[PDB]
Order: sequence, then C-alpha cells, then structure tokens
Amino acid sequence: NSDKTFLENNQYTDEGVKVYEFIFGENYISSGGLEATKKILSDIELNENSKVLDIGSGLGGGCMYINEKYGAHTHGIDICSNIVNMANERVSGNNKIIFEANDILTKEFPENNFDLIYSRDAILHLSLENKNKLFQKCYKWLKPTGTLLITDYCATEKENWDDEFKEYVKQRKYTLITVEEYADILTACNFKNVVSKDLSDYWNQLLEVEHKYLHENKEEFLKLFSEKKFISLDDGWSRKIKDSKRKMQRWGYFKATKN
Ligand SMILES: C[S@@+](CC[C@H](N)C(=O)[O-])C[C@H]1O[C@@H](n2cnc3c(N)ncnc32)[C@H](O)[C@@H]1O
Repeated sequence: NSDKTFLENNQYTDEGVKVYEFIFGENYISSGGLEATKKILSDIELNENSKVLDIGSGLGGGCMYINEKYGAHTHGIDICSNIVNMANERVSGNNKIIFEANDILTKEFPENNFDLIYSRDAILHLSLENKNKLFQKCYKWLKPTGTLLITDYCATEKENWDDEFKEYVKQRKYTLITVEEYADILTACNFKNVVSKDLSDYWNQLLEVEHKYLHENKEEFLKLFSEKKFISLDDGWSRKIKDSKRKMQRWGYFKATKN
C-alpha cells in the first residue's frame, strides 16, 4: 500500500536525482529551479514566526529559499528516504529547517498549524482518491489565516491523450488531471478564494531554458553520467516542450485560503 519502493528504485534513485539536479539547478528537482521559485513566491508574505509545510520537499531548495527570504520555520516531508538524506546533507546549523522522510498521506500534524502549505510538482504522484484525501488534510492543517500554494503537473482531458503521452504517464505512474478538475477538488474541500492559473506558456519557457542549458553543457553532463542518460533527458524535455506548447501536458498553479 505504498509507492515508496517504486519511487526510490526507479525515478528517484540517487543518480536519477542527480541528473534532475543537473538540469533544474542546485538543490532543485523540479521545474524552473531557483528562478521559478522566486516568481511563485513573489506575492507571498511570511515572517520569522511563520510555520510552513513543504509537501514533497525533494533536495530542499524550496525550504532553503523560504527560510532565507522570510526567516520562517520550514518543515519538508518527502517519501523518498535517499532524497531526504541528501537534503539533510545540504543544510547545517539551522534549527528552523526540518526534512523528514514520510508518506504525506500517513503523516499527522496538528489542526490549524501552518501559515503556508506549499507543494511543487509532487502531487502528480498521488491517485485521484489520494489527491482529495491530501487536500482534506491540508485544509485541516492550515491555520484559519493560512494559505495553500501549489504547482503541479496537469494535462488535457484523458480522452485526448496521444500514444506517447499515455506511455509517459503510465511508465511514471502519474495521475494527471486537468487544471480545472484540480481547482474543483480544492473547492470541494472547502478552500476559499481558489485561484488557478494555467501556466503552461511559462512552463514552456522554463523548459526551453533548461533544454538550452543541457545542450550547452553536454560535455560536462557526459563527465558525470552517460550518453544514454543524456539522450533520455534530452528526448524527455523535447516532448515536454512539444506537449506544453499544444497544452496536452499543462502546468497548473493553485492558491487558496482556509477562510
Ligand atoms: C518534483 S519532485 C521534488 C520536488 C521539489 N518540491 C522540488 O521542487 O525540487 C517530487 C517529490 O515528491 C515526493 N513524493 C511523492 N509521493 C510522496 C508522498 N506520498 N509523500 C511525500 N512525498 C512524496 C517524491 O519523493 C519527490 O521527491
């Protein structure tokens, strides 16, 4: 009843994680790395007394940035123990950053605890039933004055997927839904002021920067990895660029409040 072994042994092996970090940037394994993070948080207000939860915290770049910018207490949860071990090696002497290995679906936190619950491209791993269960937990865990802030991989309606896109989703065991279905889940969970944005155009821009970087730094990549891994990454980004342009694969942004 867990995907922990599946994730640790395939997509998020140590080397898999290091390949992602090469292309996304130091401390990041998701879209746009540091630059997208600055943008996503540009209108967010927190301070040194704030409490933040990062769901699917990865190598911890997001927690590092939120703590640096605001001085906030940050608690990241990630199901992959090897990734959490790597995250903890990236931070020292800071008792306001915590990284914990756990399945968010089984983790308990106090009701009315967090000023911000933040997640970047992680919830795509959860089944539709579990997305709904997670957002019910998030609603409970947010302070009355708290905010939910998410980016996640979305898609056009499943009926519209082509062969290559179906294979991509199946191989990774992603559950991708439309930006609109996702927003409706938040509304159903009683979140208020639900804002969704289809950021597929911006995502396409981020992908192009990354793809260019990969090509310009191929020699360095090959010193670290193998040509086989290069080709896989290169082809993967090419498909994401193509599919984001036509909105077959989409990038969703969601912000909501508890009250
Ligand atoms: C995009 S990657 C990490 C993203 C990270 N926020 C970043 O921007 O670099 C997705 C992460 O979600 C985590 N994840 C998947 N299912 C999870 C679950 N059920 N509970 C906690 N973390 C999970 C994976 O371990 C993985 O590190």
